[PDB]
Amino acid sequence: CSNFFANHWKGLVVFLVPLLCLPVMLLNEGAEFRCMYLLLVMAIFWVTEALPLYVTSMIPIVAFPIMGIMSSDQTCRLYFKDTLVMFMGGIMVALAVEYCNLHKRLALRVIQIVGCSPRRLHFGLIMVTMFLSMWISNAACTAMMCPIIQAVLEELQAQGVCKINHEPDEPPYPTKITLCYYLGIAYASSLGGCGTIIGTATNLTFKGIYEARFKNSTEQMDFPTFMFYSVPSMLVYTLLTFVFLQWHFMGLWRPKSKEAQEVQRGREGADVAKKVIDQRYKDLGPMSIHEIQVMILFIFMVVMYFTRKPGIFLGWADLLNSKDIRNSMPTIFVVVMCFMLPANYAFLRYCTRRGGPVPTGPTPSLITWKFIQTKVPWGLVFLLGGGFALAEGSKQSGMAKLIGNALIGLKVLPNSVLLLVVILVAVFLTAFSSNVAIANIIIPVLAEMSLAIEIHPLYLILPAGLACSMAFHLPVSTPPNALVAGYANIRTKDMAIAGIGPTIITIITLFVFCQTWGLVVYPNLNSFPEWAQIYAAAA
Amino acid sequence: CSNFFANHWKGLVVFLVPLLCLPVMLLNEGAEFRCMYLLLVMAIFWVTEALPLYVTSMIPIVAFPIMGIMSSDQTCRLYFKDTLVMFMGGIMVALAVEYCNLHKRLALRVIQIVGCSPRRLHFGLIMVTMFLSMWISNAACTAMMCPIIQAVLEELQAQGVCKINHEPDEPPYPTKITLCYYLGIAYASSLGGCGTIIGTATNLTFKGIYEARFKNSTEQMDFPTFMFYSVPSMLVYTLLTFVFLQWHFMGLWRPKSKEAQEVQRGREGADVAKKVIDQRYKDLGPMSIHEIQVMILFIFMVVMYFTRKPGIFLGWADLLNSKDIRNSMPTIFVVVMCFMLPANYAFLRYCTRRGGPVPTGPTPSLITWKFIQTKVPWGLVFLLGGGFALAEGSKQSGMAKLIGNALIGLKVLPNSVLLLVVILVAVFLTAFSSNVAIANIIIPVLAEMSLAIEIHPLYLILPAGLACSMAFHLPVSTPPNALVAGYANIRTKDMAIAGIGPTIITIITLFVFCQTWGLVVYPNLNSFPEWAQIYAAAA
Ligand SMILES: CCCCCCCCCCCCCCCCCCCC(=O)O[C@H](COC(=O)CCCCCCCCCCCCCC)COP(=O)(O)OCCN
Ligand SMILES: CCCCCCCCCCCCCCCCCCCC(=O)O[C@H](COC(=O)CCCCCCCCCCCCCC)COP(=O)(O)OCCN
Ligand SMILES: O=S(=O)(O)c1cc(N=C=S)ccc1/C=C/c1ccc(N=C=S)cc1S(=O)(=O)O
Ligand SMILES: O=S(=O)(O)c1cc(N=C=S)ccc1/C=C/c1ccc(N=C=S)cc1S(=O)(=O)O
Repeated sequence: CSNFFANHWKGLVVFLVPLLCLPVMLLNEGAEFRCMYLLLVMAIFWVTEALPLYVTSMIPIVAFPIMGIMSSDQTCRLYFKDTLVMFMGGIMVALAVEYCNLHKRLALRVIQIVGCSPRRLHFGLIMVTMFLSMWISNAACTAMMCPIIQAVLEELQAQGVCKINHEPDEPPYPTKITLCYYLGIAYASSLGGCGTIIGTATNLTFKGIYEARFKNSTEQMDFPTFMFYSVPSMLVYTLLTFVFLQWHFMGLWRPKSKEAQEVQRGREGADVAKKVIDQRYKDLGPMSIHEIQVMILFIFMVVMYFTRKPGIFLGWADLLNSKDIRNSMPTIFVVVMCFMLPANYAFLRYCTRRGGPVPTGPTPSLITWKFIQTKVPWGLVFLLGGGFALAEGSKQSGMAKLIGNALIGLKVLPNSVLLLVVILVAVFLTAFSSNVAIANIIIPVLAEMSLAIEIHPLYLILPAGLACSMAFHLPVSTPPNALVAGYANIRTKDMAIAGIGPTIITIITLFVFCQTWGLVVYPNLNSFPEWAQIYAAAA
Repeated sequence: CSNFFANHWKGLVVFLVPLLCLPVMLLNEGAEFRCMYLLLVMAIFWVTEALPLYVTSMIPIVAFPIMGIMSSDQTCRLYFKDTLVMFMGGIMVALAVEYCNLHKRLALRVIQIVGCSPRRLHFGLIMVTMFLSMWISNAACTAMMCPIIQAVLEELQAQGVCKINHEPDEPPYPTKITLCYYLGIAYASSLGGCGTIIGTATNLTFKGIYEARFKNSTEQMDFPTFMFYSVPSMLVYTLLTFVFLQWHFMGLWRPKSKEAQEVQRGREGADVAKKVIDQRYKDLGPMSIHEIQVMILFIFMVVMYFTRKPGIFLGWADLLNSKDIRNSMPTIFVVVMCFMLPANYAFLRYCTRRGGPVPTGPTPSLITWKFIQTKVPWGLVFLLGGGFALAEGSKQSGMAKLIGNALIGLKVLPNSVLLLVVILVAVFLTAFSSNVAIANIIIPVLAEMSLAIEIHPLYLILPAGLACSMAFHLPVSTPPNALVAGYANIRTKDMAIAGIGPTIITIITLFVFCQTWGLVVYPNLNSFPEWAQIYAAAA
């Protein structure tokens, strides 16, 4: 009976896939193919959610020492790197913000400014998120923006506009509005990261690779030039992504279905919403010292993030250069300071003697550990560590060299087809792995290939370098996806279906604006310059 | 203003202590003094519990990179080492045991065997824990035995004998009987570790140091001789520790409230308790496939623990020698296998068609991630990683060499006084640091100093090597204490007060049995052998 398959397919996958993928290991002798087998099995498990994602991420610890790739002590330390500490600290600080009810104040202020229309609110949030992510790391922006979205959704539910969760082990399912807002936040962060060389680590990585490999080159990837080259495309496909998201979930062009909610909100928003929102804001009262301290700490953390080695002026990392200090220091500093500081300052009435009442007990701090344990999604440690460890193991085993030597066979294709195929390959590879690792794998091969067939290296390097960052399908592809999926339970199926669109939008936009607008910034992109001839003759 | 001190002393300590400890860095020059300042501040925070322990353990991440001792990336990677993964996996497997109600079955079986008297049950549990900890790592035994103690306490409460917790945001306070049981488990593991070379890593460490430093030695610390030397003392002070614990938490020799509570137990539970217990056991059905599978996995895990490179026979770690498997493999393997396997095995009715309704749904696994997230104390990650990070920082900064040089000046004292002072110093230094670390910092100095004066090296090395493992005062001293404090909410003051007994008992017992019984096992211990003279002359 097919009912058997309908009920117990997950166990069938778990039991059958390794045996079916065994020939990959058995037919080939090198150590590379064992790592390839492991990667294939994990990918198949990730796509179908046969096992919980966190459990699947634990496999490398068992697998690598047996395969002979890395020692057990070396594997376990690849998890819990510096960047992972930064992510977890960001989550903790966001929880601290949520604890003092600051997010409700910000959400009410925003709704009061914009006008209480779900469409306009969505547009404003997307634009603000993109602009912020243009300057800071993506995960920080996503973790910052999650509670604000939560508060806005709660307000809309309170007005009776929409329901956050589907009506009834398994956590509650999210409604289409929730998916729209959260996926919008994540995609906006990922898209806005590409605007500036400070936006994400991938830009710095491939810029450094290009500068090191090619010197004595006329073209420069200077800070203003890169922004001049990248911003217009960013704007165009950000707007197109917003429109697609509105069409998919809110029925923008179709008044047959789902239009009822937005029109119903629009009709009553003119008077009732305006009369109610301001009163609710008044009911909060003046901002208290608790929130002032939390806000000051958050602003300090962001400023410290921005001013560490910005590249356009001296940074505080240049001072204190005895040992390499990275971004985890300010975050943990803030987390500790949250516990150290008090929340009232009402006890000074003893020394001042001006005040009558006394606390009659210890003054609570800014946050409590019981709150942090209950809310933090501790499973993310294994997922992100699995990504890092898998990348490092792929480096050491020798599979990255295998892929690089595999790609060299694309010299036959004409130029435009070659560019399109390169973009597609970059997207497909980055779907399953860290962006930085994919860039390291791909760029040098492209440089050598370009020198082989007499093409200006930038013409191929820049589109691929940008394309490495376009990942929208799976929670493992990029940290913002994982954070959003953890915060509000989002299943993989819905997110892949939703992401099927921005992939096409970004590919087409990147192709067209490259081939057309890149000439304006770099006039000699089509021609093959002299210094390239010198390098080719040398090689 | 006395009430002000009574209420707000914690924050007063937090504010004042760093300023008062600043002269340590200010007056002295080297980096080791900065490391010493950090260690002193963290110790004072640990003792008074001004901050949560988990928060205090985070300070090294901020402190070390600023002081220039270590880079930021290395410090974070020192956390979450291999051994920490082993501990966390052990906790997860214990939770898996708790999920399927196996612990109740084991507890009822034990109560049937022993006889349902709190005193006799406590004695039996202590002896069993000691015997197991002879052969396995201590943390494994503690994580093994926590749920069993929980189940036994629940049964006794259901009989109306005692109450686990005091009558009510903070977690509940445990009563005296709970403290007695849990502290007994932890102390029993620590004490029983010293019996055998395999028992703990400290024994292996100092045995290896002695063998490497002094070849050509007549006396041998092989497997049987060490056991012959160590077992009798271990039995004596285990028994004395049990007697002290009974005296302190129950009225063993005092007419008190606790004395009445225990003494009344025998009257009502002469035979009614036996009848009720047998009825309750018969109420439970026969073992299901769930419990059988969990038990098989647990036994497999323990066997893999034992058979990895023992001295007496060949181990599986010697095979697969390409990389160090290093014992994390079995634990994570078991954890993953728990999620992979099913629970009912009733779906085979499709193929066999023997009879019975089809499940009409997915079959649940052995455990669920929601259960794991709720129960595991996740702060233990930071609390245990702090020890490794702090130890490595101490090695690199240069503190350890400073302490070793400071220890030389003791050579002026006579022999027995020297032995006593050595034992005291070893205990004091192991209460704020990892046991293995203190051994590496103290043993070579003792070897050289014993060569300098005319003393047999074993006479000093062996008692100190045993003494390094006696830590009973703080949750940070040794992993069993941390696990017990996490599982049942135990404040530091109670543990610190209770730890006075075992410290004195062990110190006196080692002193006396060394000086008396050691000569029987190793004759000519007092005299200076020939090879010692050769080694001393060649210096
Ligand atoms: C020494 C190493 C190997 C140890 C192996 C131990 C286990 C041995 C076999 C135990 C019995 C398995 C019986 C399988 C019968 C065929 C499949 C029947 C249908 C089926 O898959 O039903 C699911 C059970 O599957 C399952 O139970 C699938 C998992 C089976 C065990 C895991 C095997 C992994 C092998 C990995 C290594 C391969 C070789 C590498 C060199 C329940 O389906 P459901 O949807 O109702 O429930 C999903 C879970 N909740
Ligand atoms: C960050 C944004 C700040 C914005 C401005 C906010 C206002 C000023 C904030 C700083 C104020 C510092 C001085 C506060 C008054 C201290 C009065 C005596 C101590 C006292 O009241 O003790 C507790 C408060 O402690 C405390 O309040 C001490 C908290 C820790 C202070 C810093 C400690 C480290 C200083 C040295 C660092 C560098 C060392 C050298 C490298 C009482 O409260 P409680 O004990 O009942 O409850 C504590 C929570 N549970
Ligand atoms: O990829 S590596 O772990 O080798 C790495 C080496 C670096 N060497 C230097 S300097 C600097 C960064 C770095 C990794 C960073 C990321 C790796 C994967 C990410 N997403 C996924 S999956 C996101 C980041 S991010 O924090 O940079 O955005
Ligand atoms: O302490 S060290 O990080 O130097 C260390 C070096 C090793 N080099 C090698 S091979 C092997 C193990 C090892 C650490 C072991 C422990 C360190 C601290 C502990 N408690 C505290 S605080 C308990 C243990 S345990 O593993 O004995 O349980």
